Amino acid sequence: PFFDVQKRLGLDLDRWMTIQSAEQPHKIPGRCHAFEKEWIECAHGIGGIRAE
Amino acid sequence: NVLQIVRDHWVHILVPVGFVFGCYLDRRSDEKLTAFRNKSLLFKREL
Amino acid sequence: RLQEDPDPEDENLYEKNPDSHGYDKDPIVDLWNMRVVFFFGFSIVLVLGSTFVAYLPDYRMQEWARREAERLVKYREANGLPLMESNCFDPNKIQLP
Amino acid sequence: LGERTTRKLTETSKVITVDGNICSGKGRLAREIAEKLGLRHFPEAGIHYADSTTGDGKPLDVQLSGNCSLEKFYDDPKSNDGNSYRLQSWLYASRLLQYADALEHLLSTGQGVVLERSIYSDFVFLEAMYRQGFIRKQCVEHYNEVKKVTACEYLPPHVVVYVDVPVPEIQSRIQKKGNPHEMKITAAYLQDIENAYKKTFLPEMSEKCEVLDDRTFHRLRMLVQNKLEVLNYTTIPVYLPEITIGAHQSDRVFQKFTELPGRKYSPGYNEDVGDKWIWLK
Amino acid sequence: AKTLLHKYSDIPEGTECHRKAYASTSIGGATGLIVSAYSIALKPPASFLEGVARTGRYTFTSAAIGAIFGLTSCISAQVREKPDDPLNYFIGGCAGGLTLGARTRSYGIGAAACAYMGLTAALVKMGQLEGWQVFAEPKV
Amino acid sequence: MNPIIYTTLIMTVMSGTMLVMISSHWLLIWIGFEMNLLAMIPVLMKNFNPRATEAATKYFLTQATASMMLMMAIIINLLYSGQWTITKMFNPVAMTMMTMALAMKLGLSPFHFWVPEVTQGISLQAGLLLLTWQKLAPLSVLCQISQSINPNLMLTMAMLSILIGGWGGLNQTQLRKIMAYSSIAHMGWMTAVLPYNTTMTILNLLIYITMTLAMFMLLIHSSATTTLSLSHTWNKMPVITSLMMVTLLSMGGLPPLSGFMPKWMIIQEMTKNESIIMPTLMAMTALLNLYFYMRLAYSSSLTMFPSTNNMKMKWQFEHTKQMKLLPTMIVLSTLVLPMTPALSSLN
Amino acid sequence: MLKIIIPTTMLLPMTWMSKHNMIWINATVHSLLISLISLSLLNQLGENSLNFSLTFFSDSLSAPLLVLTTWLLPLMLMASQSHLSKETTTRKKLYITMLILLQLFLIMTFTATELILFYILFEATLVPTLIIITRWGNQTERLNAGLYFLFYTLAGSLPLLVALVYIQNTTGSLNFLIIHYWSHPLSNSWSNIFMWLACIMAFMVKMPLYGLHLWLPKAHVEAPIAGSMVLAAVLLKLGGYGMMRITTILNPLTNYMAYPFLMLSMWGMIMTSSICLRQTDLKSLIAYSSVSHMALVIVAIMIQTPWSFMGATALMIAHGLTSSMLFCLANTNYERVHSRTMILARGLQTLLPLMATWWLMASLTNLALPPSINLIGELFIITASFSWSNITIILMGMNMMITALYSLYMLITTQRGKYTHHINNIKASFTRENALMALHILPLLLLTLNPKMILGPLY
Amino acid sequence: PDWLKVGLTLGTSVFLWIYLIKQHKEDVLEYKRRNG
Amino acid sequence: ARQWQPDVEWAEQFGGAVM
Amino acid sequence: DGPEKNYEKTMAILQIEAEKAELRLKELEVRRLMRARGDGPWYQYPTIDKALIDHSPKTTPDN
Amino acid sequence: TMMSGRPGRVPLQFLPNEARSLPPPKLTDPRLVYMGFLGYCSGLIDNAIRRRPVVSAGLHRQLLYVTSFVFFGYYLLKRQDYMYALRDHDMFAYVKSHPEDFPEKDKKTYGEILEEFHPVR
Ligand SMILES: CCCCCCCCCCCCCCCCC[C@@H](O)O[C@H](CO[C@H](O)CCCCCCCCCCCCCCC)COP(=O)(O)OCC[N+](C)(C)C
Repeated sequence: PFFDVQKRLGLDLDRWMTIQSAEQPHKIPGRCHAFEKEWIECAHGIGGIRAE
Repeated sequence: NVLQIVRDHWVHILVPVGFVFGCYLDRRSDEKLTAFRNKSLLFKREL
Repeated sequence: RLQEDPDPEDENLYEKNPDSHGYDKDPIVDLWNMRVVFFFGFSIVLVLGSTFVAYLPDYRMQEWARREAERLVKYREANGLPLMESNCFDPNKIQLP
Repeated sequence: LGERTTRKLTETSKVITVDGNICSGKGRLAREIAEKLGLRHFPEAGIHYADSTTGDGKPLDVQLSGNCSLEKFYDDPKSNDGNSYRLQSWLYASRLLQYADALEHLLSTGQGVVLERSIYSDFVFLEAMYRQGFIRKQCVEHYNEVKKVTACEYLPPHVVVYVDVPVPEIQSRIQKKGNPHEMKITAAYLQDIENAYKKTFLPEMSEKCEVLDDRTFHRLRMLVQNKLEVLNYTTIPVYLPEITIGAHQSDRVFQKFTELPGRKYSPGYNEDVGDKWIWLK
Repeated sequence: AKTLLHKYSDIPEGTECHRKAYASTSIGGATGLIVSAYSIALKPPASFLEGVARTGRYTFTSAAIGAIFGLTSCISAQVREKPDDPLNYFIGGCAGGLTLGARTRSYGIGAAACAYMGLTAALVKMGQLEGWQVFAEPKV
Repeated sequence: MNPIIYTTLIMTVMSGTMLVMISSHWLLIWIGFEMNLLAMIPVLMKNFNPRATEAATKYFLTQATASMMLMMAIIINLLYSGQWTITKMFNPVAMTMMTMALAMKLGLSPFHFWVPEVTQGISLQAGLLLLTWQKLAPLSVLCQISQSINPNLMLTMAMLSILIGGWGGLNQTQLRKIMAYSSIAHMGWMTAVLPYNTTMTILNLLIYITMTLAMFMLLIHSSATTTLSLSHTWNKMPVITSLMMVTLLSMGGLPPLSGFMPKWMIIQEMTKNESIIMPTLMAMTALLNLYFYMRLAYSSSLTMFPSTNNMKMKWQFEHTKQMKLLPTMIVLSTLVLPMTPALSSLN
Repeated sequence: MLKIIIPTTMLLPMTWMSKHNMIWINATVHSLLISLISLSLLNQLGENSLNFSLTFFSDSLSAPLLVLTTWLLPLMLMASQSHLSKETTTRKKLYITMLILLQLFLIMTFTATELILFYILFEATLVPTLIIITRWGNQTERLNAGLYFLFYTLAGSLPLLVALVYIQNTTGSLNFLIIHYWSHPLSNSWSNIFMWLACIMAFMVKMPLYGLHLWLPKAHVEAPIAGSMVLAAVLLKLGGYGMMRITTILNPLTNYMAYPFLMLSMWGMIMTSSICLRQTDLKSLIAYSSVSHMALVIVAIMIQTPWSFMGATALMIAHGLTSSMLFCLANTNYERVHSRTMILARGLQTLLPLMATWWLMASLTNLALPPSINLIGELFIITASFSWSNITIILMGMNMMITALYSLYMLITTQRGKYTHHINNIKASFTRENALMALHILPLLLLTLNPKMILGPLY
Repeated sequence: PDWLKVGLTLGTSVFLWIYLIKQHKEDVLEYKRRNG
Repeated sequence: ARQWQPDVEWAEQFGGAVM
Repeated sequence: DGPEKNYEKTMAILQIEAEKAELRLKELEVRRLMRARGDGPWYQYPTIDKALIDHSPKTTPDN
Repeated sequence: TMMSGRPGRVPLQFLPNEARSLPPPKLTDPRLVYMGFLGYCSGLIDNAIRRRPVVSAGLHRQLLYVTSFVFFGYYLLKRQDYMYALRDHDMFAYVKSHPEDFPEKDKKTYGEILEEFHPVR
């Protein structure tokens, strides 16, 4: 049961640690930030299945 | 004194009420199905 | 295993009293029991129920079927053909490969 | 579980169970003990000792309350019916409950309280009955497994006085004593009692009494309440022929137990005995 | 591996009985090593030579069962030349139990093994004919 | 151990599972299990027995190695996709191990051997809690990784859990070990349908928890353990044995009863997928599961094993410390059958 | 109907709230009344199957059965209410609840309509009868018996269950009316064959088949009579009802799959009847007679000719009443002398007459002689069977031989002949006994006057 | 014992009623508005 | 016909650690 | 009563249950497709959103 | 998982404002009253387990139980109807979304079609 209370309450307490980009201290780039960024921008309403 | 004797026959009232409630429910579930009354066959114009 | 001796016997109701009509130990209730059991076991279901079922209206539609069958017998006989169709449906109403 | 609001009592005292070991002298021991202690004296807590606390507070028939009857022990010891044992163990369960009736009170009011004979003393009657052969050995094995399983968790003992009387002298008072059954009692048995009793009971228990944590006490206090728990292992299934009962007699007798005015229902609710109907609204 | 069953799967039909029988022998050997493996794992043989005796037992038995099953099946295919109906495996199925019956030296276990192993095999063939999914994909 | 600490442990277990049910990041899930463990062991050690100690040794040893394999498979997932979000896994060699680790965490066979033993080592309180609350978290993550599961691997453990959950159930006397094989058998039914449709899983989960709450509250109410010990209870407080009968039948899934609702939705779902054979074998074996519920019913309510005499005094003394939640746990776990459709509330 | 079904529920509160020594009268009287209300259902229609709610309907096939099922409760009460007496009030009051709860499941499971509802009730019946067999049966074996009664049902029923779900996925609704209309043939292959057995085996277990009947005698040996009357007179018959239901699908495959079961049945009838000719004890003798008649029903269903379904219906009901009658009529002896074994009863006729008369009537209709509905029920299915295969008569005839013999046998061995000397126990026939069996046998004889209301839908 | 808890829990029960009929009642109105 | 309720020899069979 | 009530009732029944039947079959179609493609609203699995991504210059000129 | 993860909507709220528009279940919906008796019987067993004089005693608490389960049963029914109405909606919208894959098949009559006949023998 993936309760997503952190989302409904907006706490974001976990979400930050996720993903290669997503704001990192002193804005240090990930080694593979770009392909990742493109690839995630590709990923939204398509959702999971068609996305693969 | 006699009221206790009425207590002896308290239960007997129960089931016929069940039959009443039964005819009632028949009439209601039947009521829900009045989808037609305009059948391809058995329907003369109402009077 | 210590245990109570044994059932003394089945106990005759008759042992208690002549006339008991089986049923309960209490002499008073038994008479009522056989009375209600008979009055309904026979005098309401085996008669009124039986007469009832005996006079049920023909929702079999049997008599109707007989009368109407006569109604077809007449036209089939007077017109003279052919009583019994060999076909339960019209040939021209159906396509065939 | 309410202890969180108070973190248990800091009070302490002691209950006293005199260990007078005789026939008529048993009574004598009780009299000295009752006068000796402020706490209510143990009344013996025999066959109807449970009935005393049950609710009616009153003894029932022997048939279901214990189904043992001591007089039927003395009149025919070594009865083919294992009454010679059936009494023993039944008394042990009752005396255990005795502990629970009073030790809890020790943990409550904190007052001292006077027991009459107590569980550690029940070792010996069986210790002799086995020697006179009144009971078969398996009866004993059952008795010491249930002993070990039940007694071990009760931890503190003692704060109690051992005593002695001569066997022959007790035989003398026994003669003086009115009850016929007591007079019949054999001597060699009683001598075997006193011999083993002094040989072991005091020999072990005094070592513990000579020494006479709060969180453990609270846990123990929980055990004192809800007495079936203290009784929980006393009905262990081992199926010795003398103790065990076939289903018919038990179903019947318990069918008879419900017949009593105060037993159909939990005590506060019962309508047969004049408990208030207002609660039933 | 699935590639091995895939190897056995390309029978074709029942042609070249040996080619098939070798594969069935292979499968029987595999299952024999697995059963031997858990058996050794859960029934500590004591004295390891006895353990290899055990595994030799099971391995050889299951390998034998697979061999005889395979070749009787294909032979029946190449003799009756029906050759596609499920009963074509069933004899081998019935045969297989007897093999198992031989090593156990018991008429009973051999008799039961004949019947049930036979029915199982028959269901297998029937399944190849009908595309029964056993582990169907989520699809839904 | 005083209640004020005991309650903090049990609450941090609740937290240690809630955390799994909340966090999306994997690391917080492995933290969820990890915190769950440390807080699970001590509660098994209350009262403390020479037996209980090695019970906890079993439990810890298996849970620790399970958590290890899990973290390894997470790290491998990250190596081949650089992610932490749950989602799909991207490397089958890793995925099968996450399935294994969780397979230990549920106690599914052939990883199952610890569960019947551990249950033996602890009191029915800690037992019940172990068989219900511990079954949440790993399922709580399996529902999230249902999307990519390798169904073959899942159905094989899902079946074998039912056979082993059967055959090992016919054999035992003392009830706790039997409750262990009951649960180890139901988990087969939960984890079976999981690849196909998670909502049926969660339904079955709710029924299972309600059921085992019914039983363990009853065993607590009678303090029975070994089967014979249960046998005496018919004379003292006849009702509760006369109620163990029913709850047992609801374990058995005789169709008017609630426990039939799981199986009969499951059979539906899998049947949409074709896969027609698997539920037939599964449903046939569930019978075998039923049979020892029945034999256990024979020891208890339907027939009266001989009473011991000493019982009589115990008749005077009413049971105490009533457990409020119980009656509802019986009733929901039985009568609720004409309320299946409400399952769609679970969407 | 939803009207008959409510009061049947309503007796339960009435039972529990009844005064402790009056309950039998309550349950008896109202069960009789509700029987009479059940009787009004019988009307049916000559064309369309009668309908009610969305969730019930009343085919002519169900109605006589429904009337019967409602009719049996008082009977079981009259039999039971002296068999038990020393039992505690709460326990007795608990006991009749099993019976009435049971018939409630029957009234529900006959009117159906969804075959999944019909199934879940079909299997729901299993519990109360289990409880009754196990707690109130005499002697030890009953425990074991419980199990045989149980798994043989489930092992049959469970695949049927999955099969049902399957169909409502491969087609639209599972409902009976539309599936009667939307029906389309399934044919050979291999998947379809397993579909066939999956949709037959449970029904062919619940009415015993010769290869599978083993649980049934061992149920009847054990169960207290109230369990016996239901377990014999009804549940078998309902398994038959369902199997007559599901045959709306299948075809043409039935033409190809009937044969093995027609062999187990055509041979099992003569066989079981033959075993029936040499029992040690009566209570079993009756049971095997029951299987020996059910085989006729099951071939009557499988040859699927309309005559065969007419005969199916008639024989189901007639055998119902006659079998229950023989059971109570045997329990009477078992109570009077506790012998169970038939040999000890000996010259029972000498010591009392009227029971001998009931033995006569009951056995007499067991062998089936004209114009008992039993007979006429049987002759049709012999007719259709004979149409199906001219040889088949040679089998049916042997049945009609042996069913004579053992039937008369149970009469002449436990009656005619010398009294045993020392058996003083017998005590001259209670009113309830005569009342009871008169209640079995009178309806059975009136019923012959008006078959046309019992022959069922294919009339 | 007339006692407090009785009227306590009873009062809570009546409260769950009146709240329920409340929210139902308004819910119907909102239904009429959003629909007809 | 006093019913039948299980005997000692009966109950003992369950009394082992494992049936 | 006359057959008429029976007849109308039977009519309405057959209509309703038929409608449910066809709807169930259609639903299975919709479901197989929707899971096959993900194009439908209600089988799509959660996937990462943009909102986490930042858009700022980063030490090294590139990325 | 279906339905879960559907675009729009928010996680933990028990019941969308998007509902509300659906009619509420009526007060005496039989399912609901069944929740009533469910609570009733639970309230009764509550007595029987704890000895008690069953039925007449604690009629108070018994009323508490029945009100409890009928109360929760209400909202649970609302979410029920909301959910089913929801899947029906999504289904129809999807069948408009892909008309091609849900063909409007032509309906030949029985006269138009041949079908094999199997005589009963
Ligand atoms: C110490 C003893 C051990 C105790 C262990 C037992 C603990 C039991 C816990 C059971 C969990 C139930 C969940 C209830 C939490 C309430 C939060 C609720 O609002 O969730 C919402 C969703 O609403 C819930 O679905 C409501 C569930 C209500 C529970 C009962 C539903 C109907 C029961 C069906 C069975 C029939 C019985 C009914 C009789 C009353 C939001 O979730 P959502 O973001 O949307 O989707 C999450 C993903 N899912 C669906 C896969 C889970």
